[PDB]
Amino acid sequence: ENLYFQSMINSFYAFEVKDAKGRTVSLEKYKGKVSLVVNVASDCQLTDRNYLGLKELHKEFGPSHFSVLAFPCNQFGESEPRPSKEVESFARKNYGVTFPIFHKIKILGSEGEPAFRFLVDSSKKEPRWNFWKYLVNPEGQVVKFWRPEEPIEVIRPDIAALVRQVIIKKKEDL
Repeated sequence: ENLYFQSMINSFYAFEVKDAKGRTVSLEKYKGKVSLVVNVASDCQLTDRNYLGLKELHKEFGPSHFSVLAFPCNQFGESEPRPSKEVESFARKNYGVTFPIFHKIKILGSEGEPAFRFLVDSSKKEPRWNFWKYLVNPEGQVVKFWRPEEPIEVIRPDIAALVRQVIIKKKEDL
């Protein structure tokens, strides 16, 4: 390598992504928050349990110190066939979630969304289905991942522990 060019991209929150309406949004707005980043889908065996679980986590720990950041993707069993604006309304209509549902992305292949590839390259784990989960710390570093089969009961303790530290730091540091 060259030392000069090592570690050029260090934070998930450095990226721009499209929102569900197609507008460019910077993830810098989530800087200082804990984020659970998840690839989602509407037409999947796992859809219901995941939207319900993610809603519960966001309600408990969000929105000041924590967010769920949801990225729809159609690459896993073609489980997100509808347009991005419909996916967002699906989630809001059926679950009443208030966490962000971004534009549909690609994750696998040459055209993989750079922000999500950051998660993959950091964790060394590429999703193999809908609803893989990545924990991003206040500094934008990926510190943990979960496979879709892991229940909320084994995700919540890491979120609680990280959110606790954020709350203390916001209080104590200027």
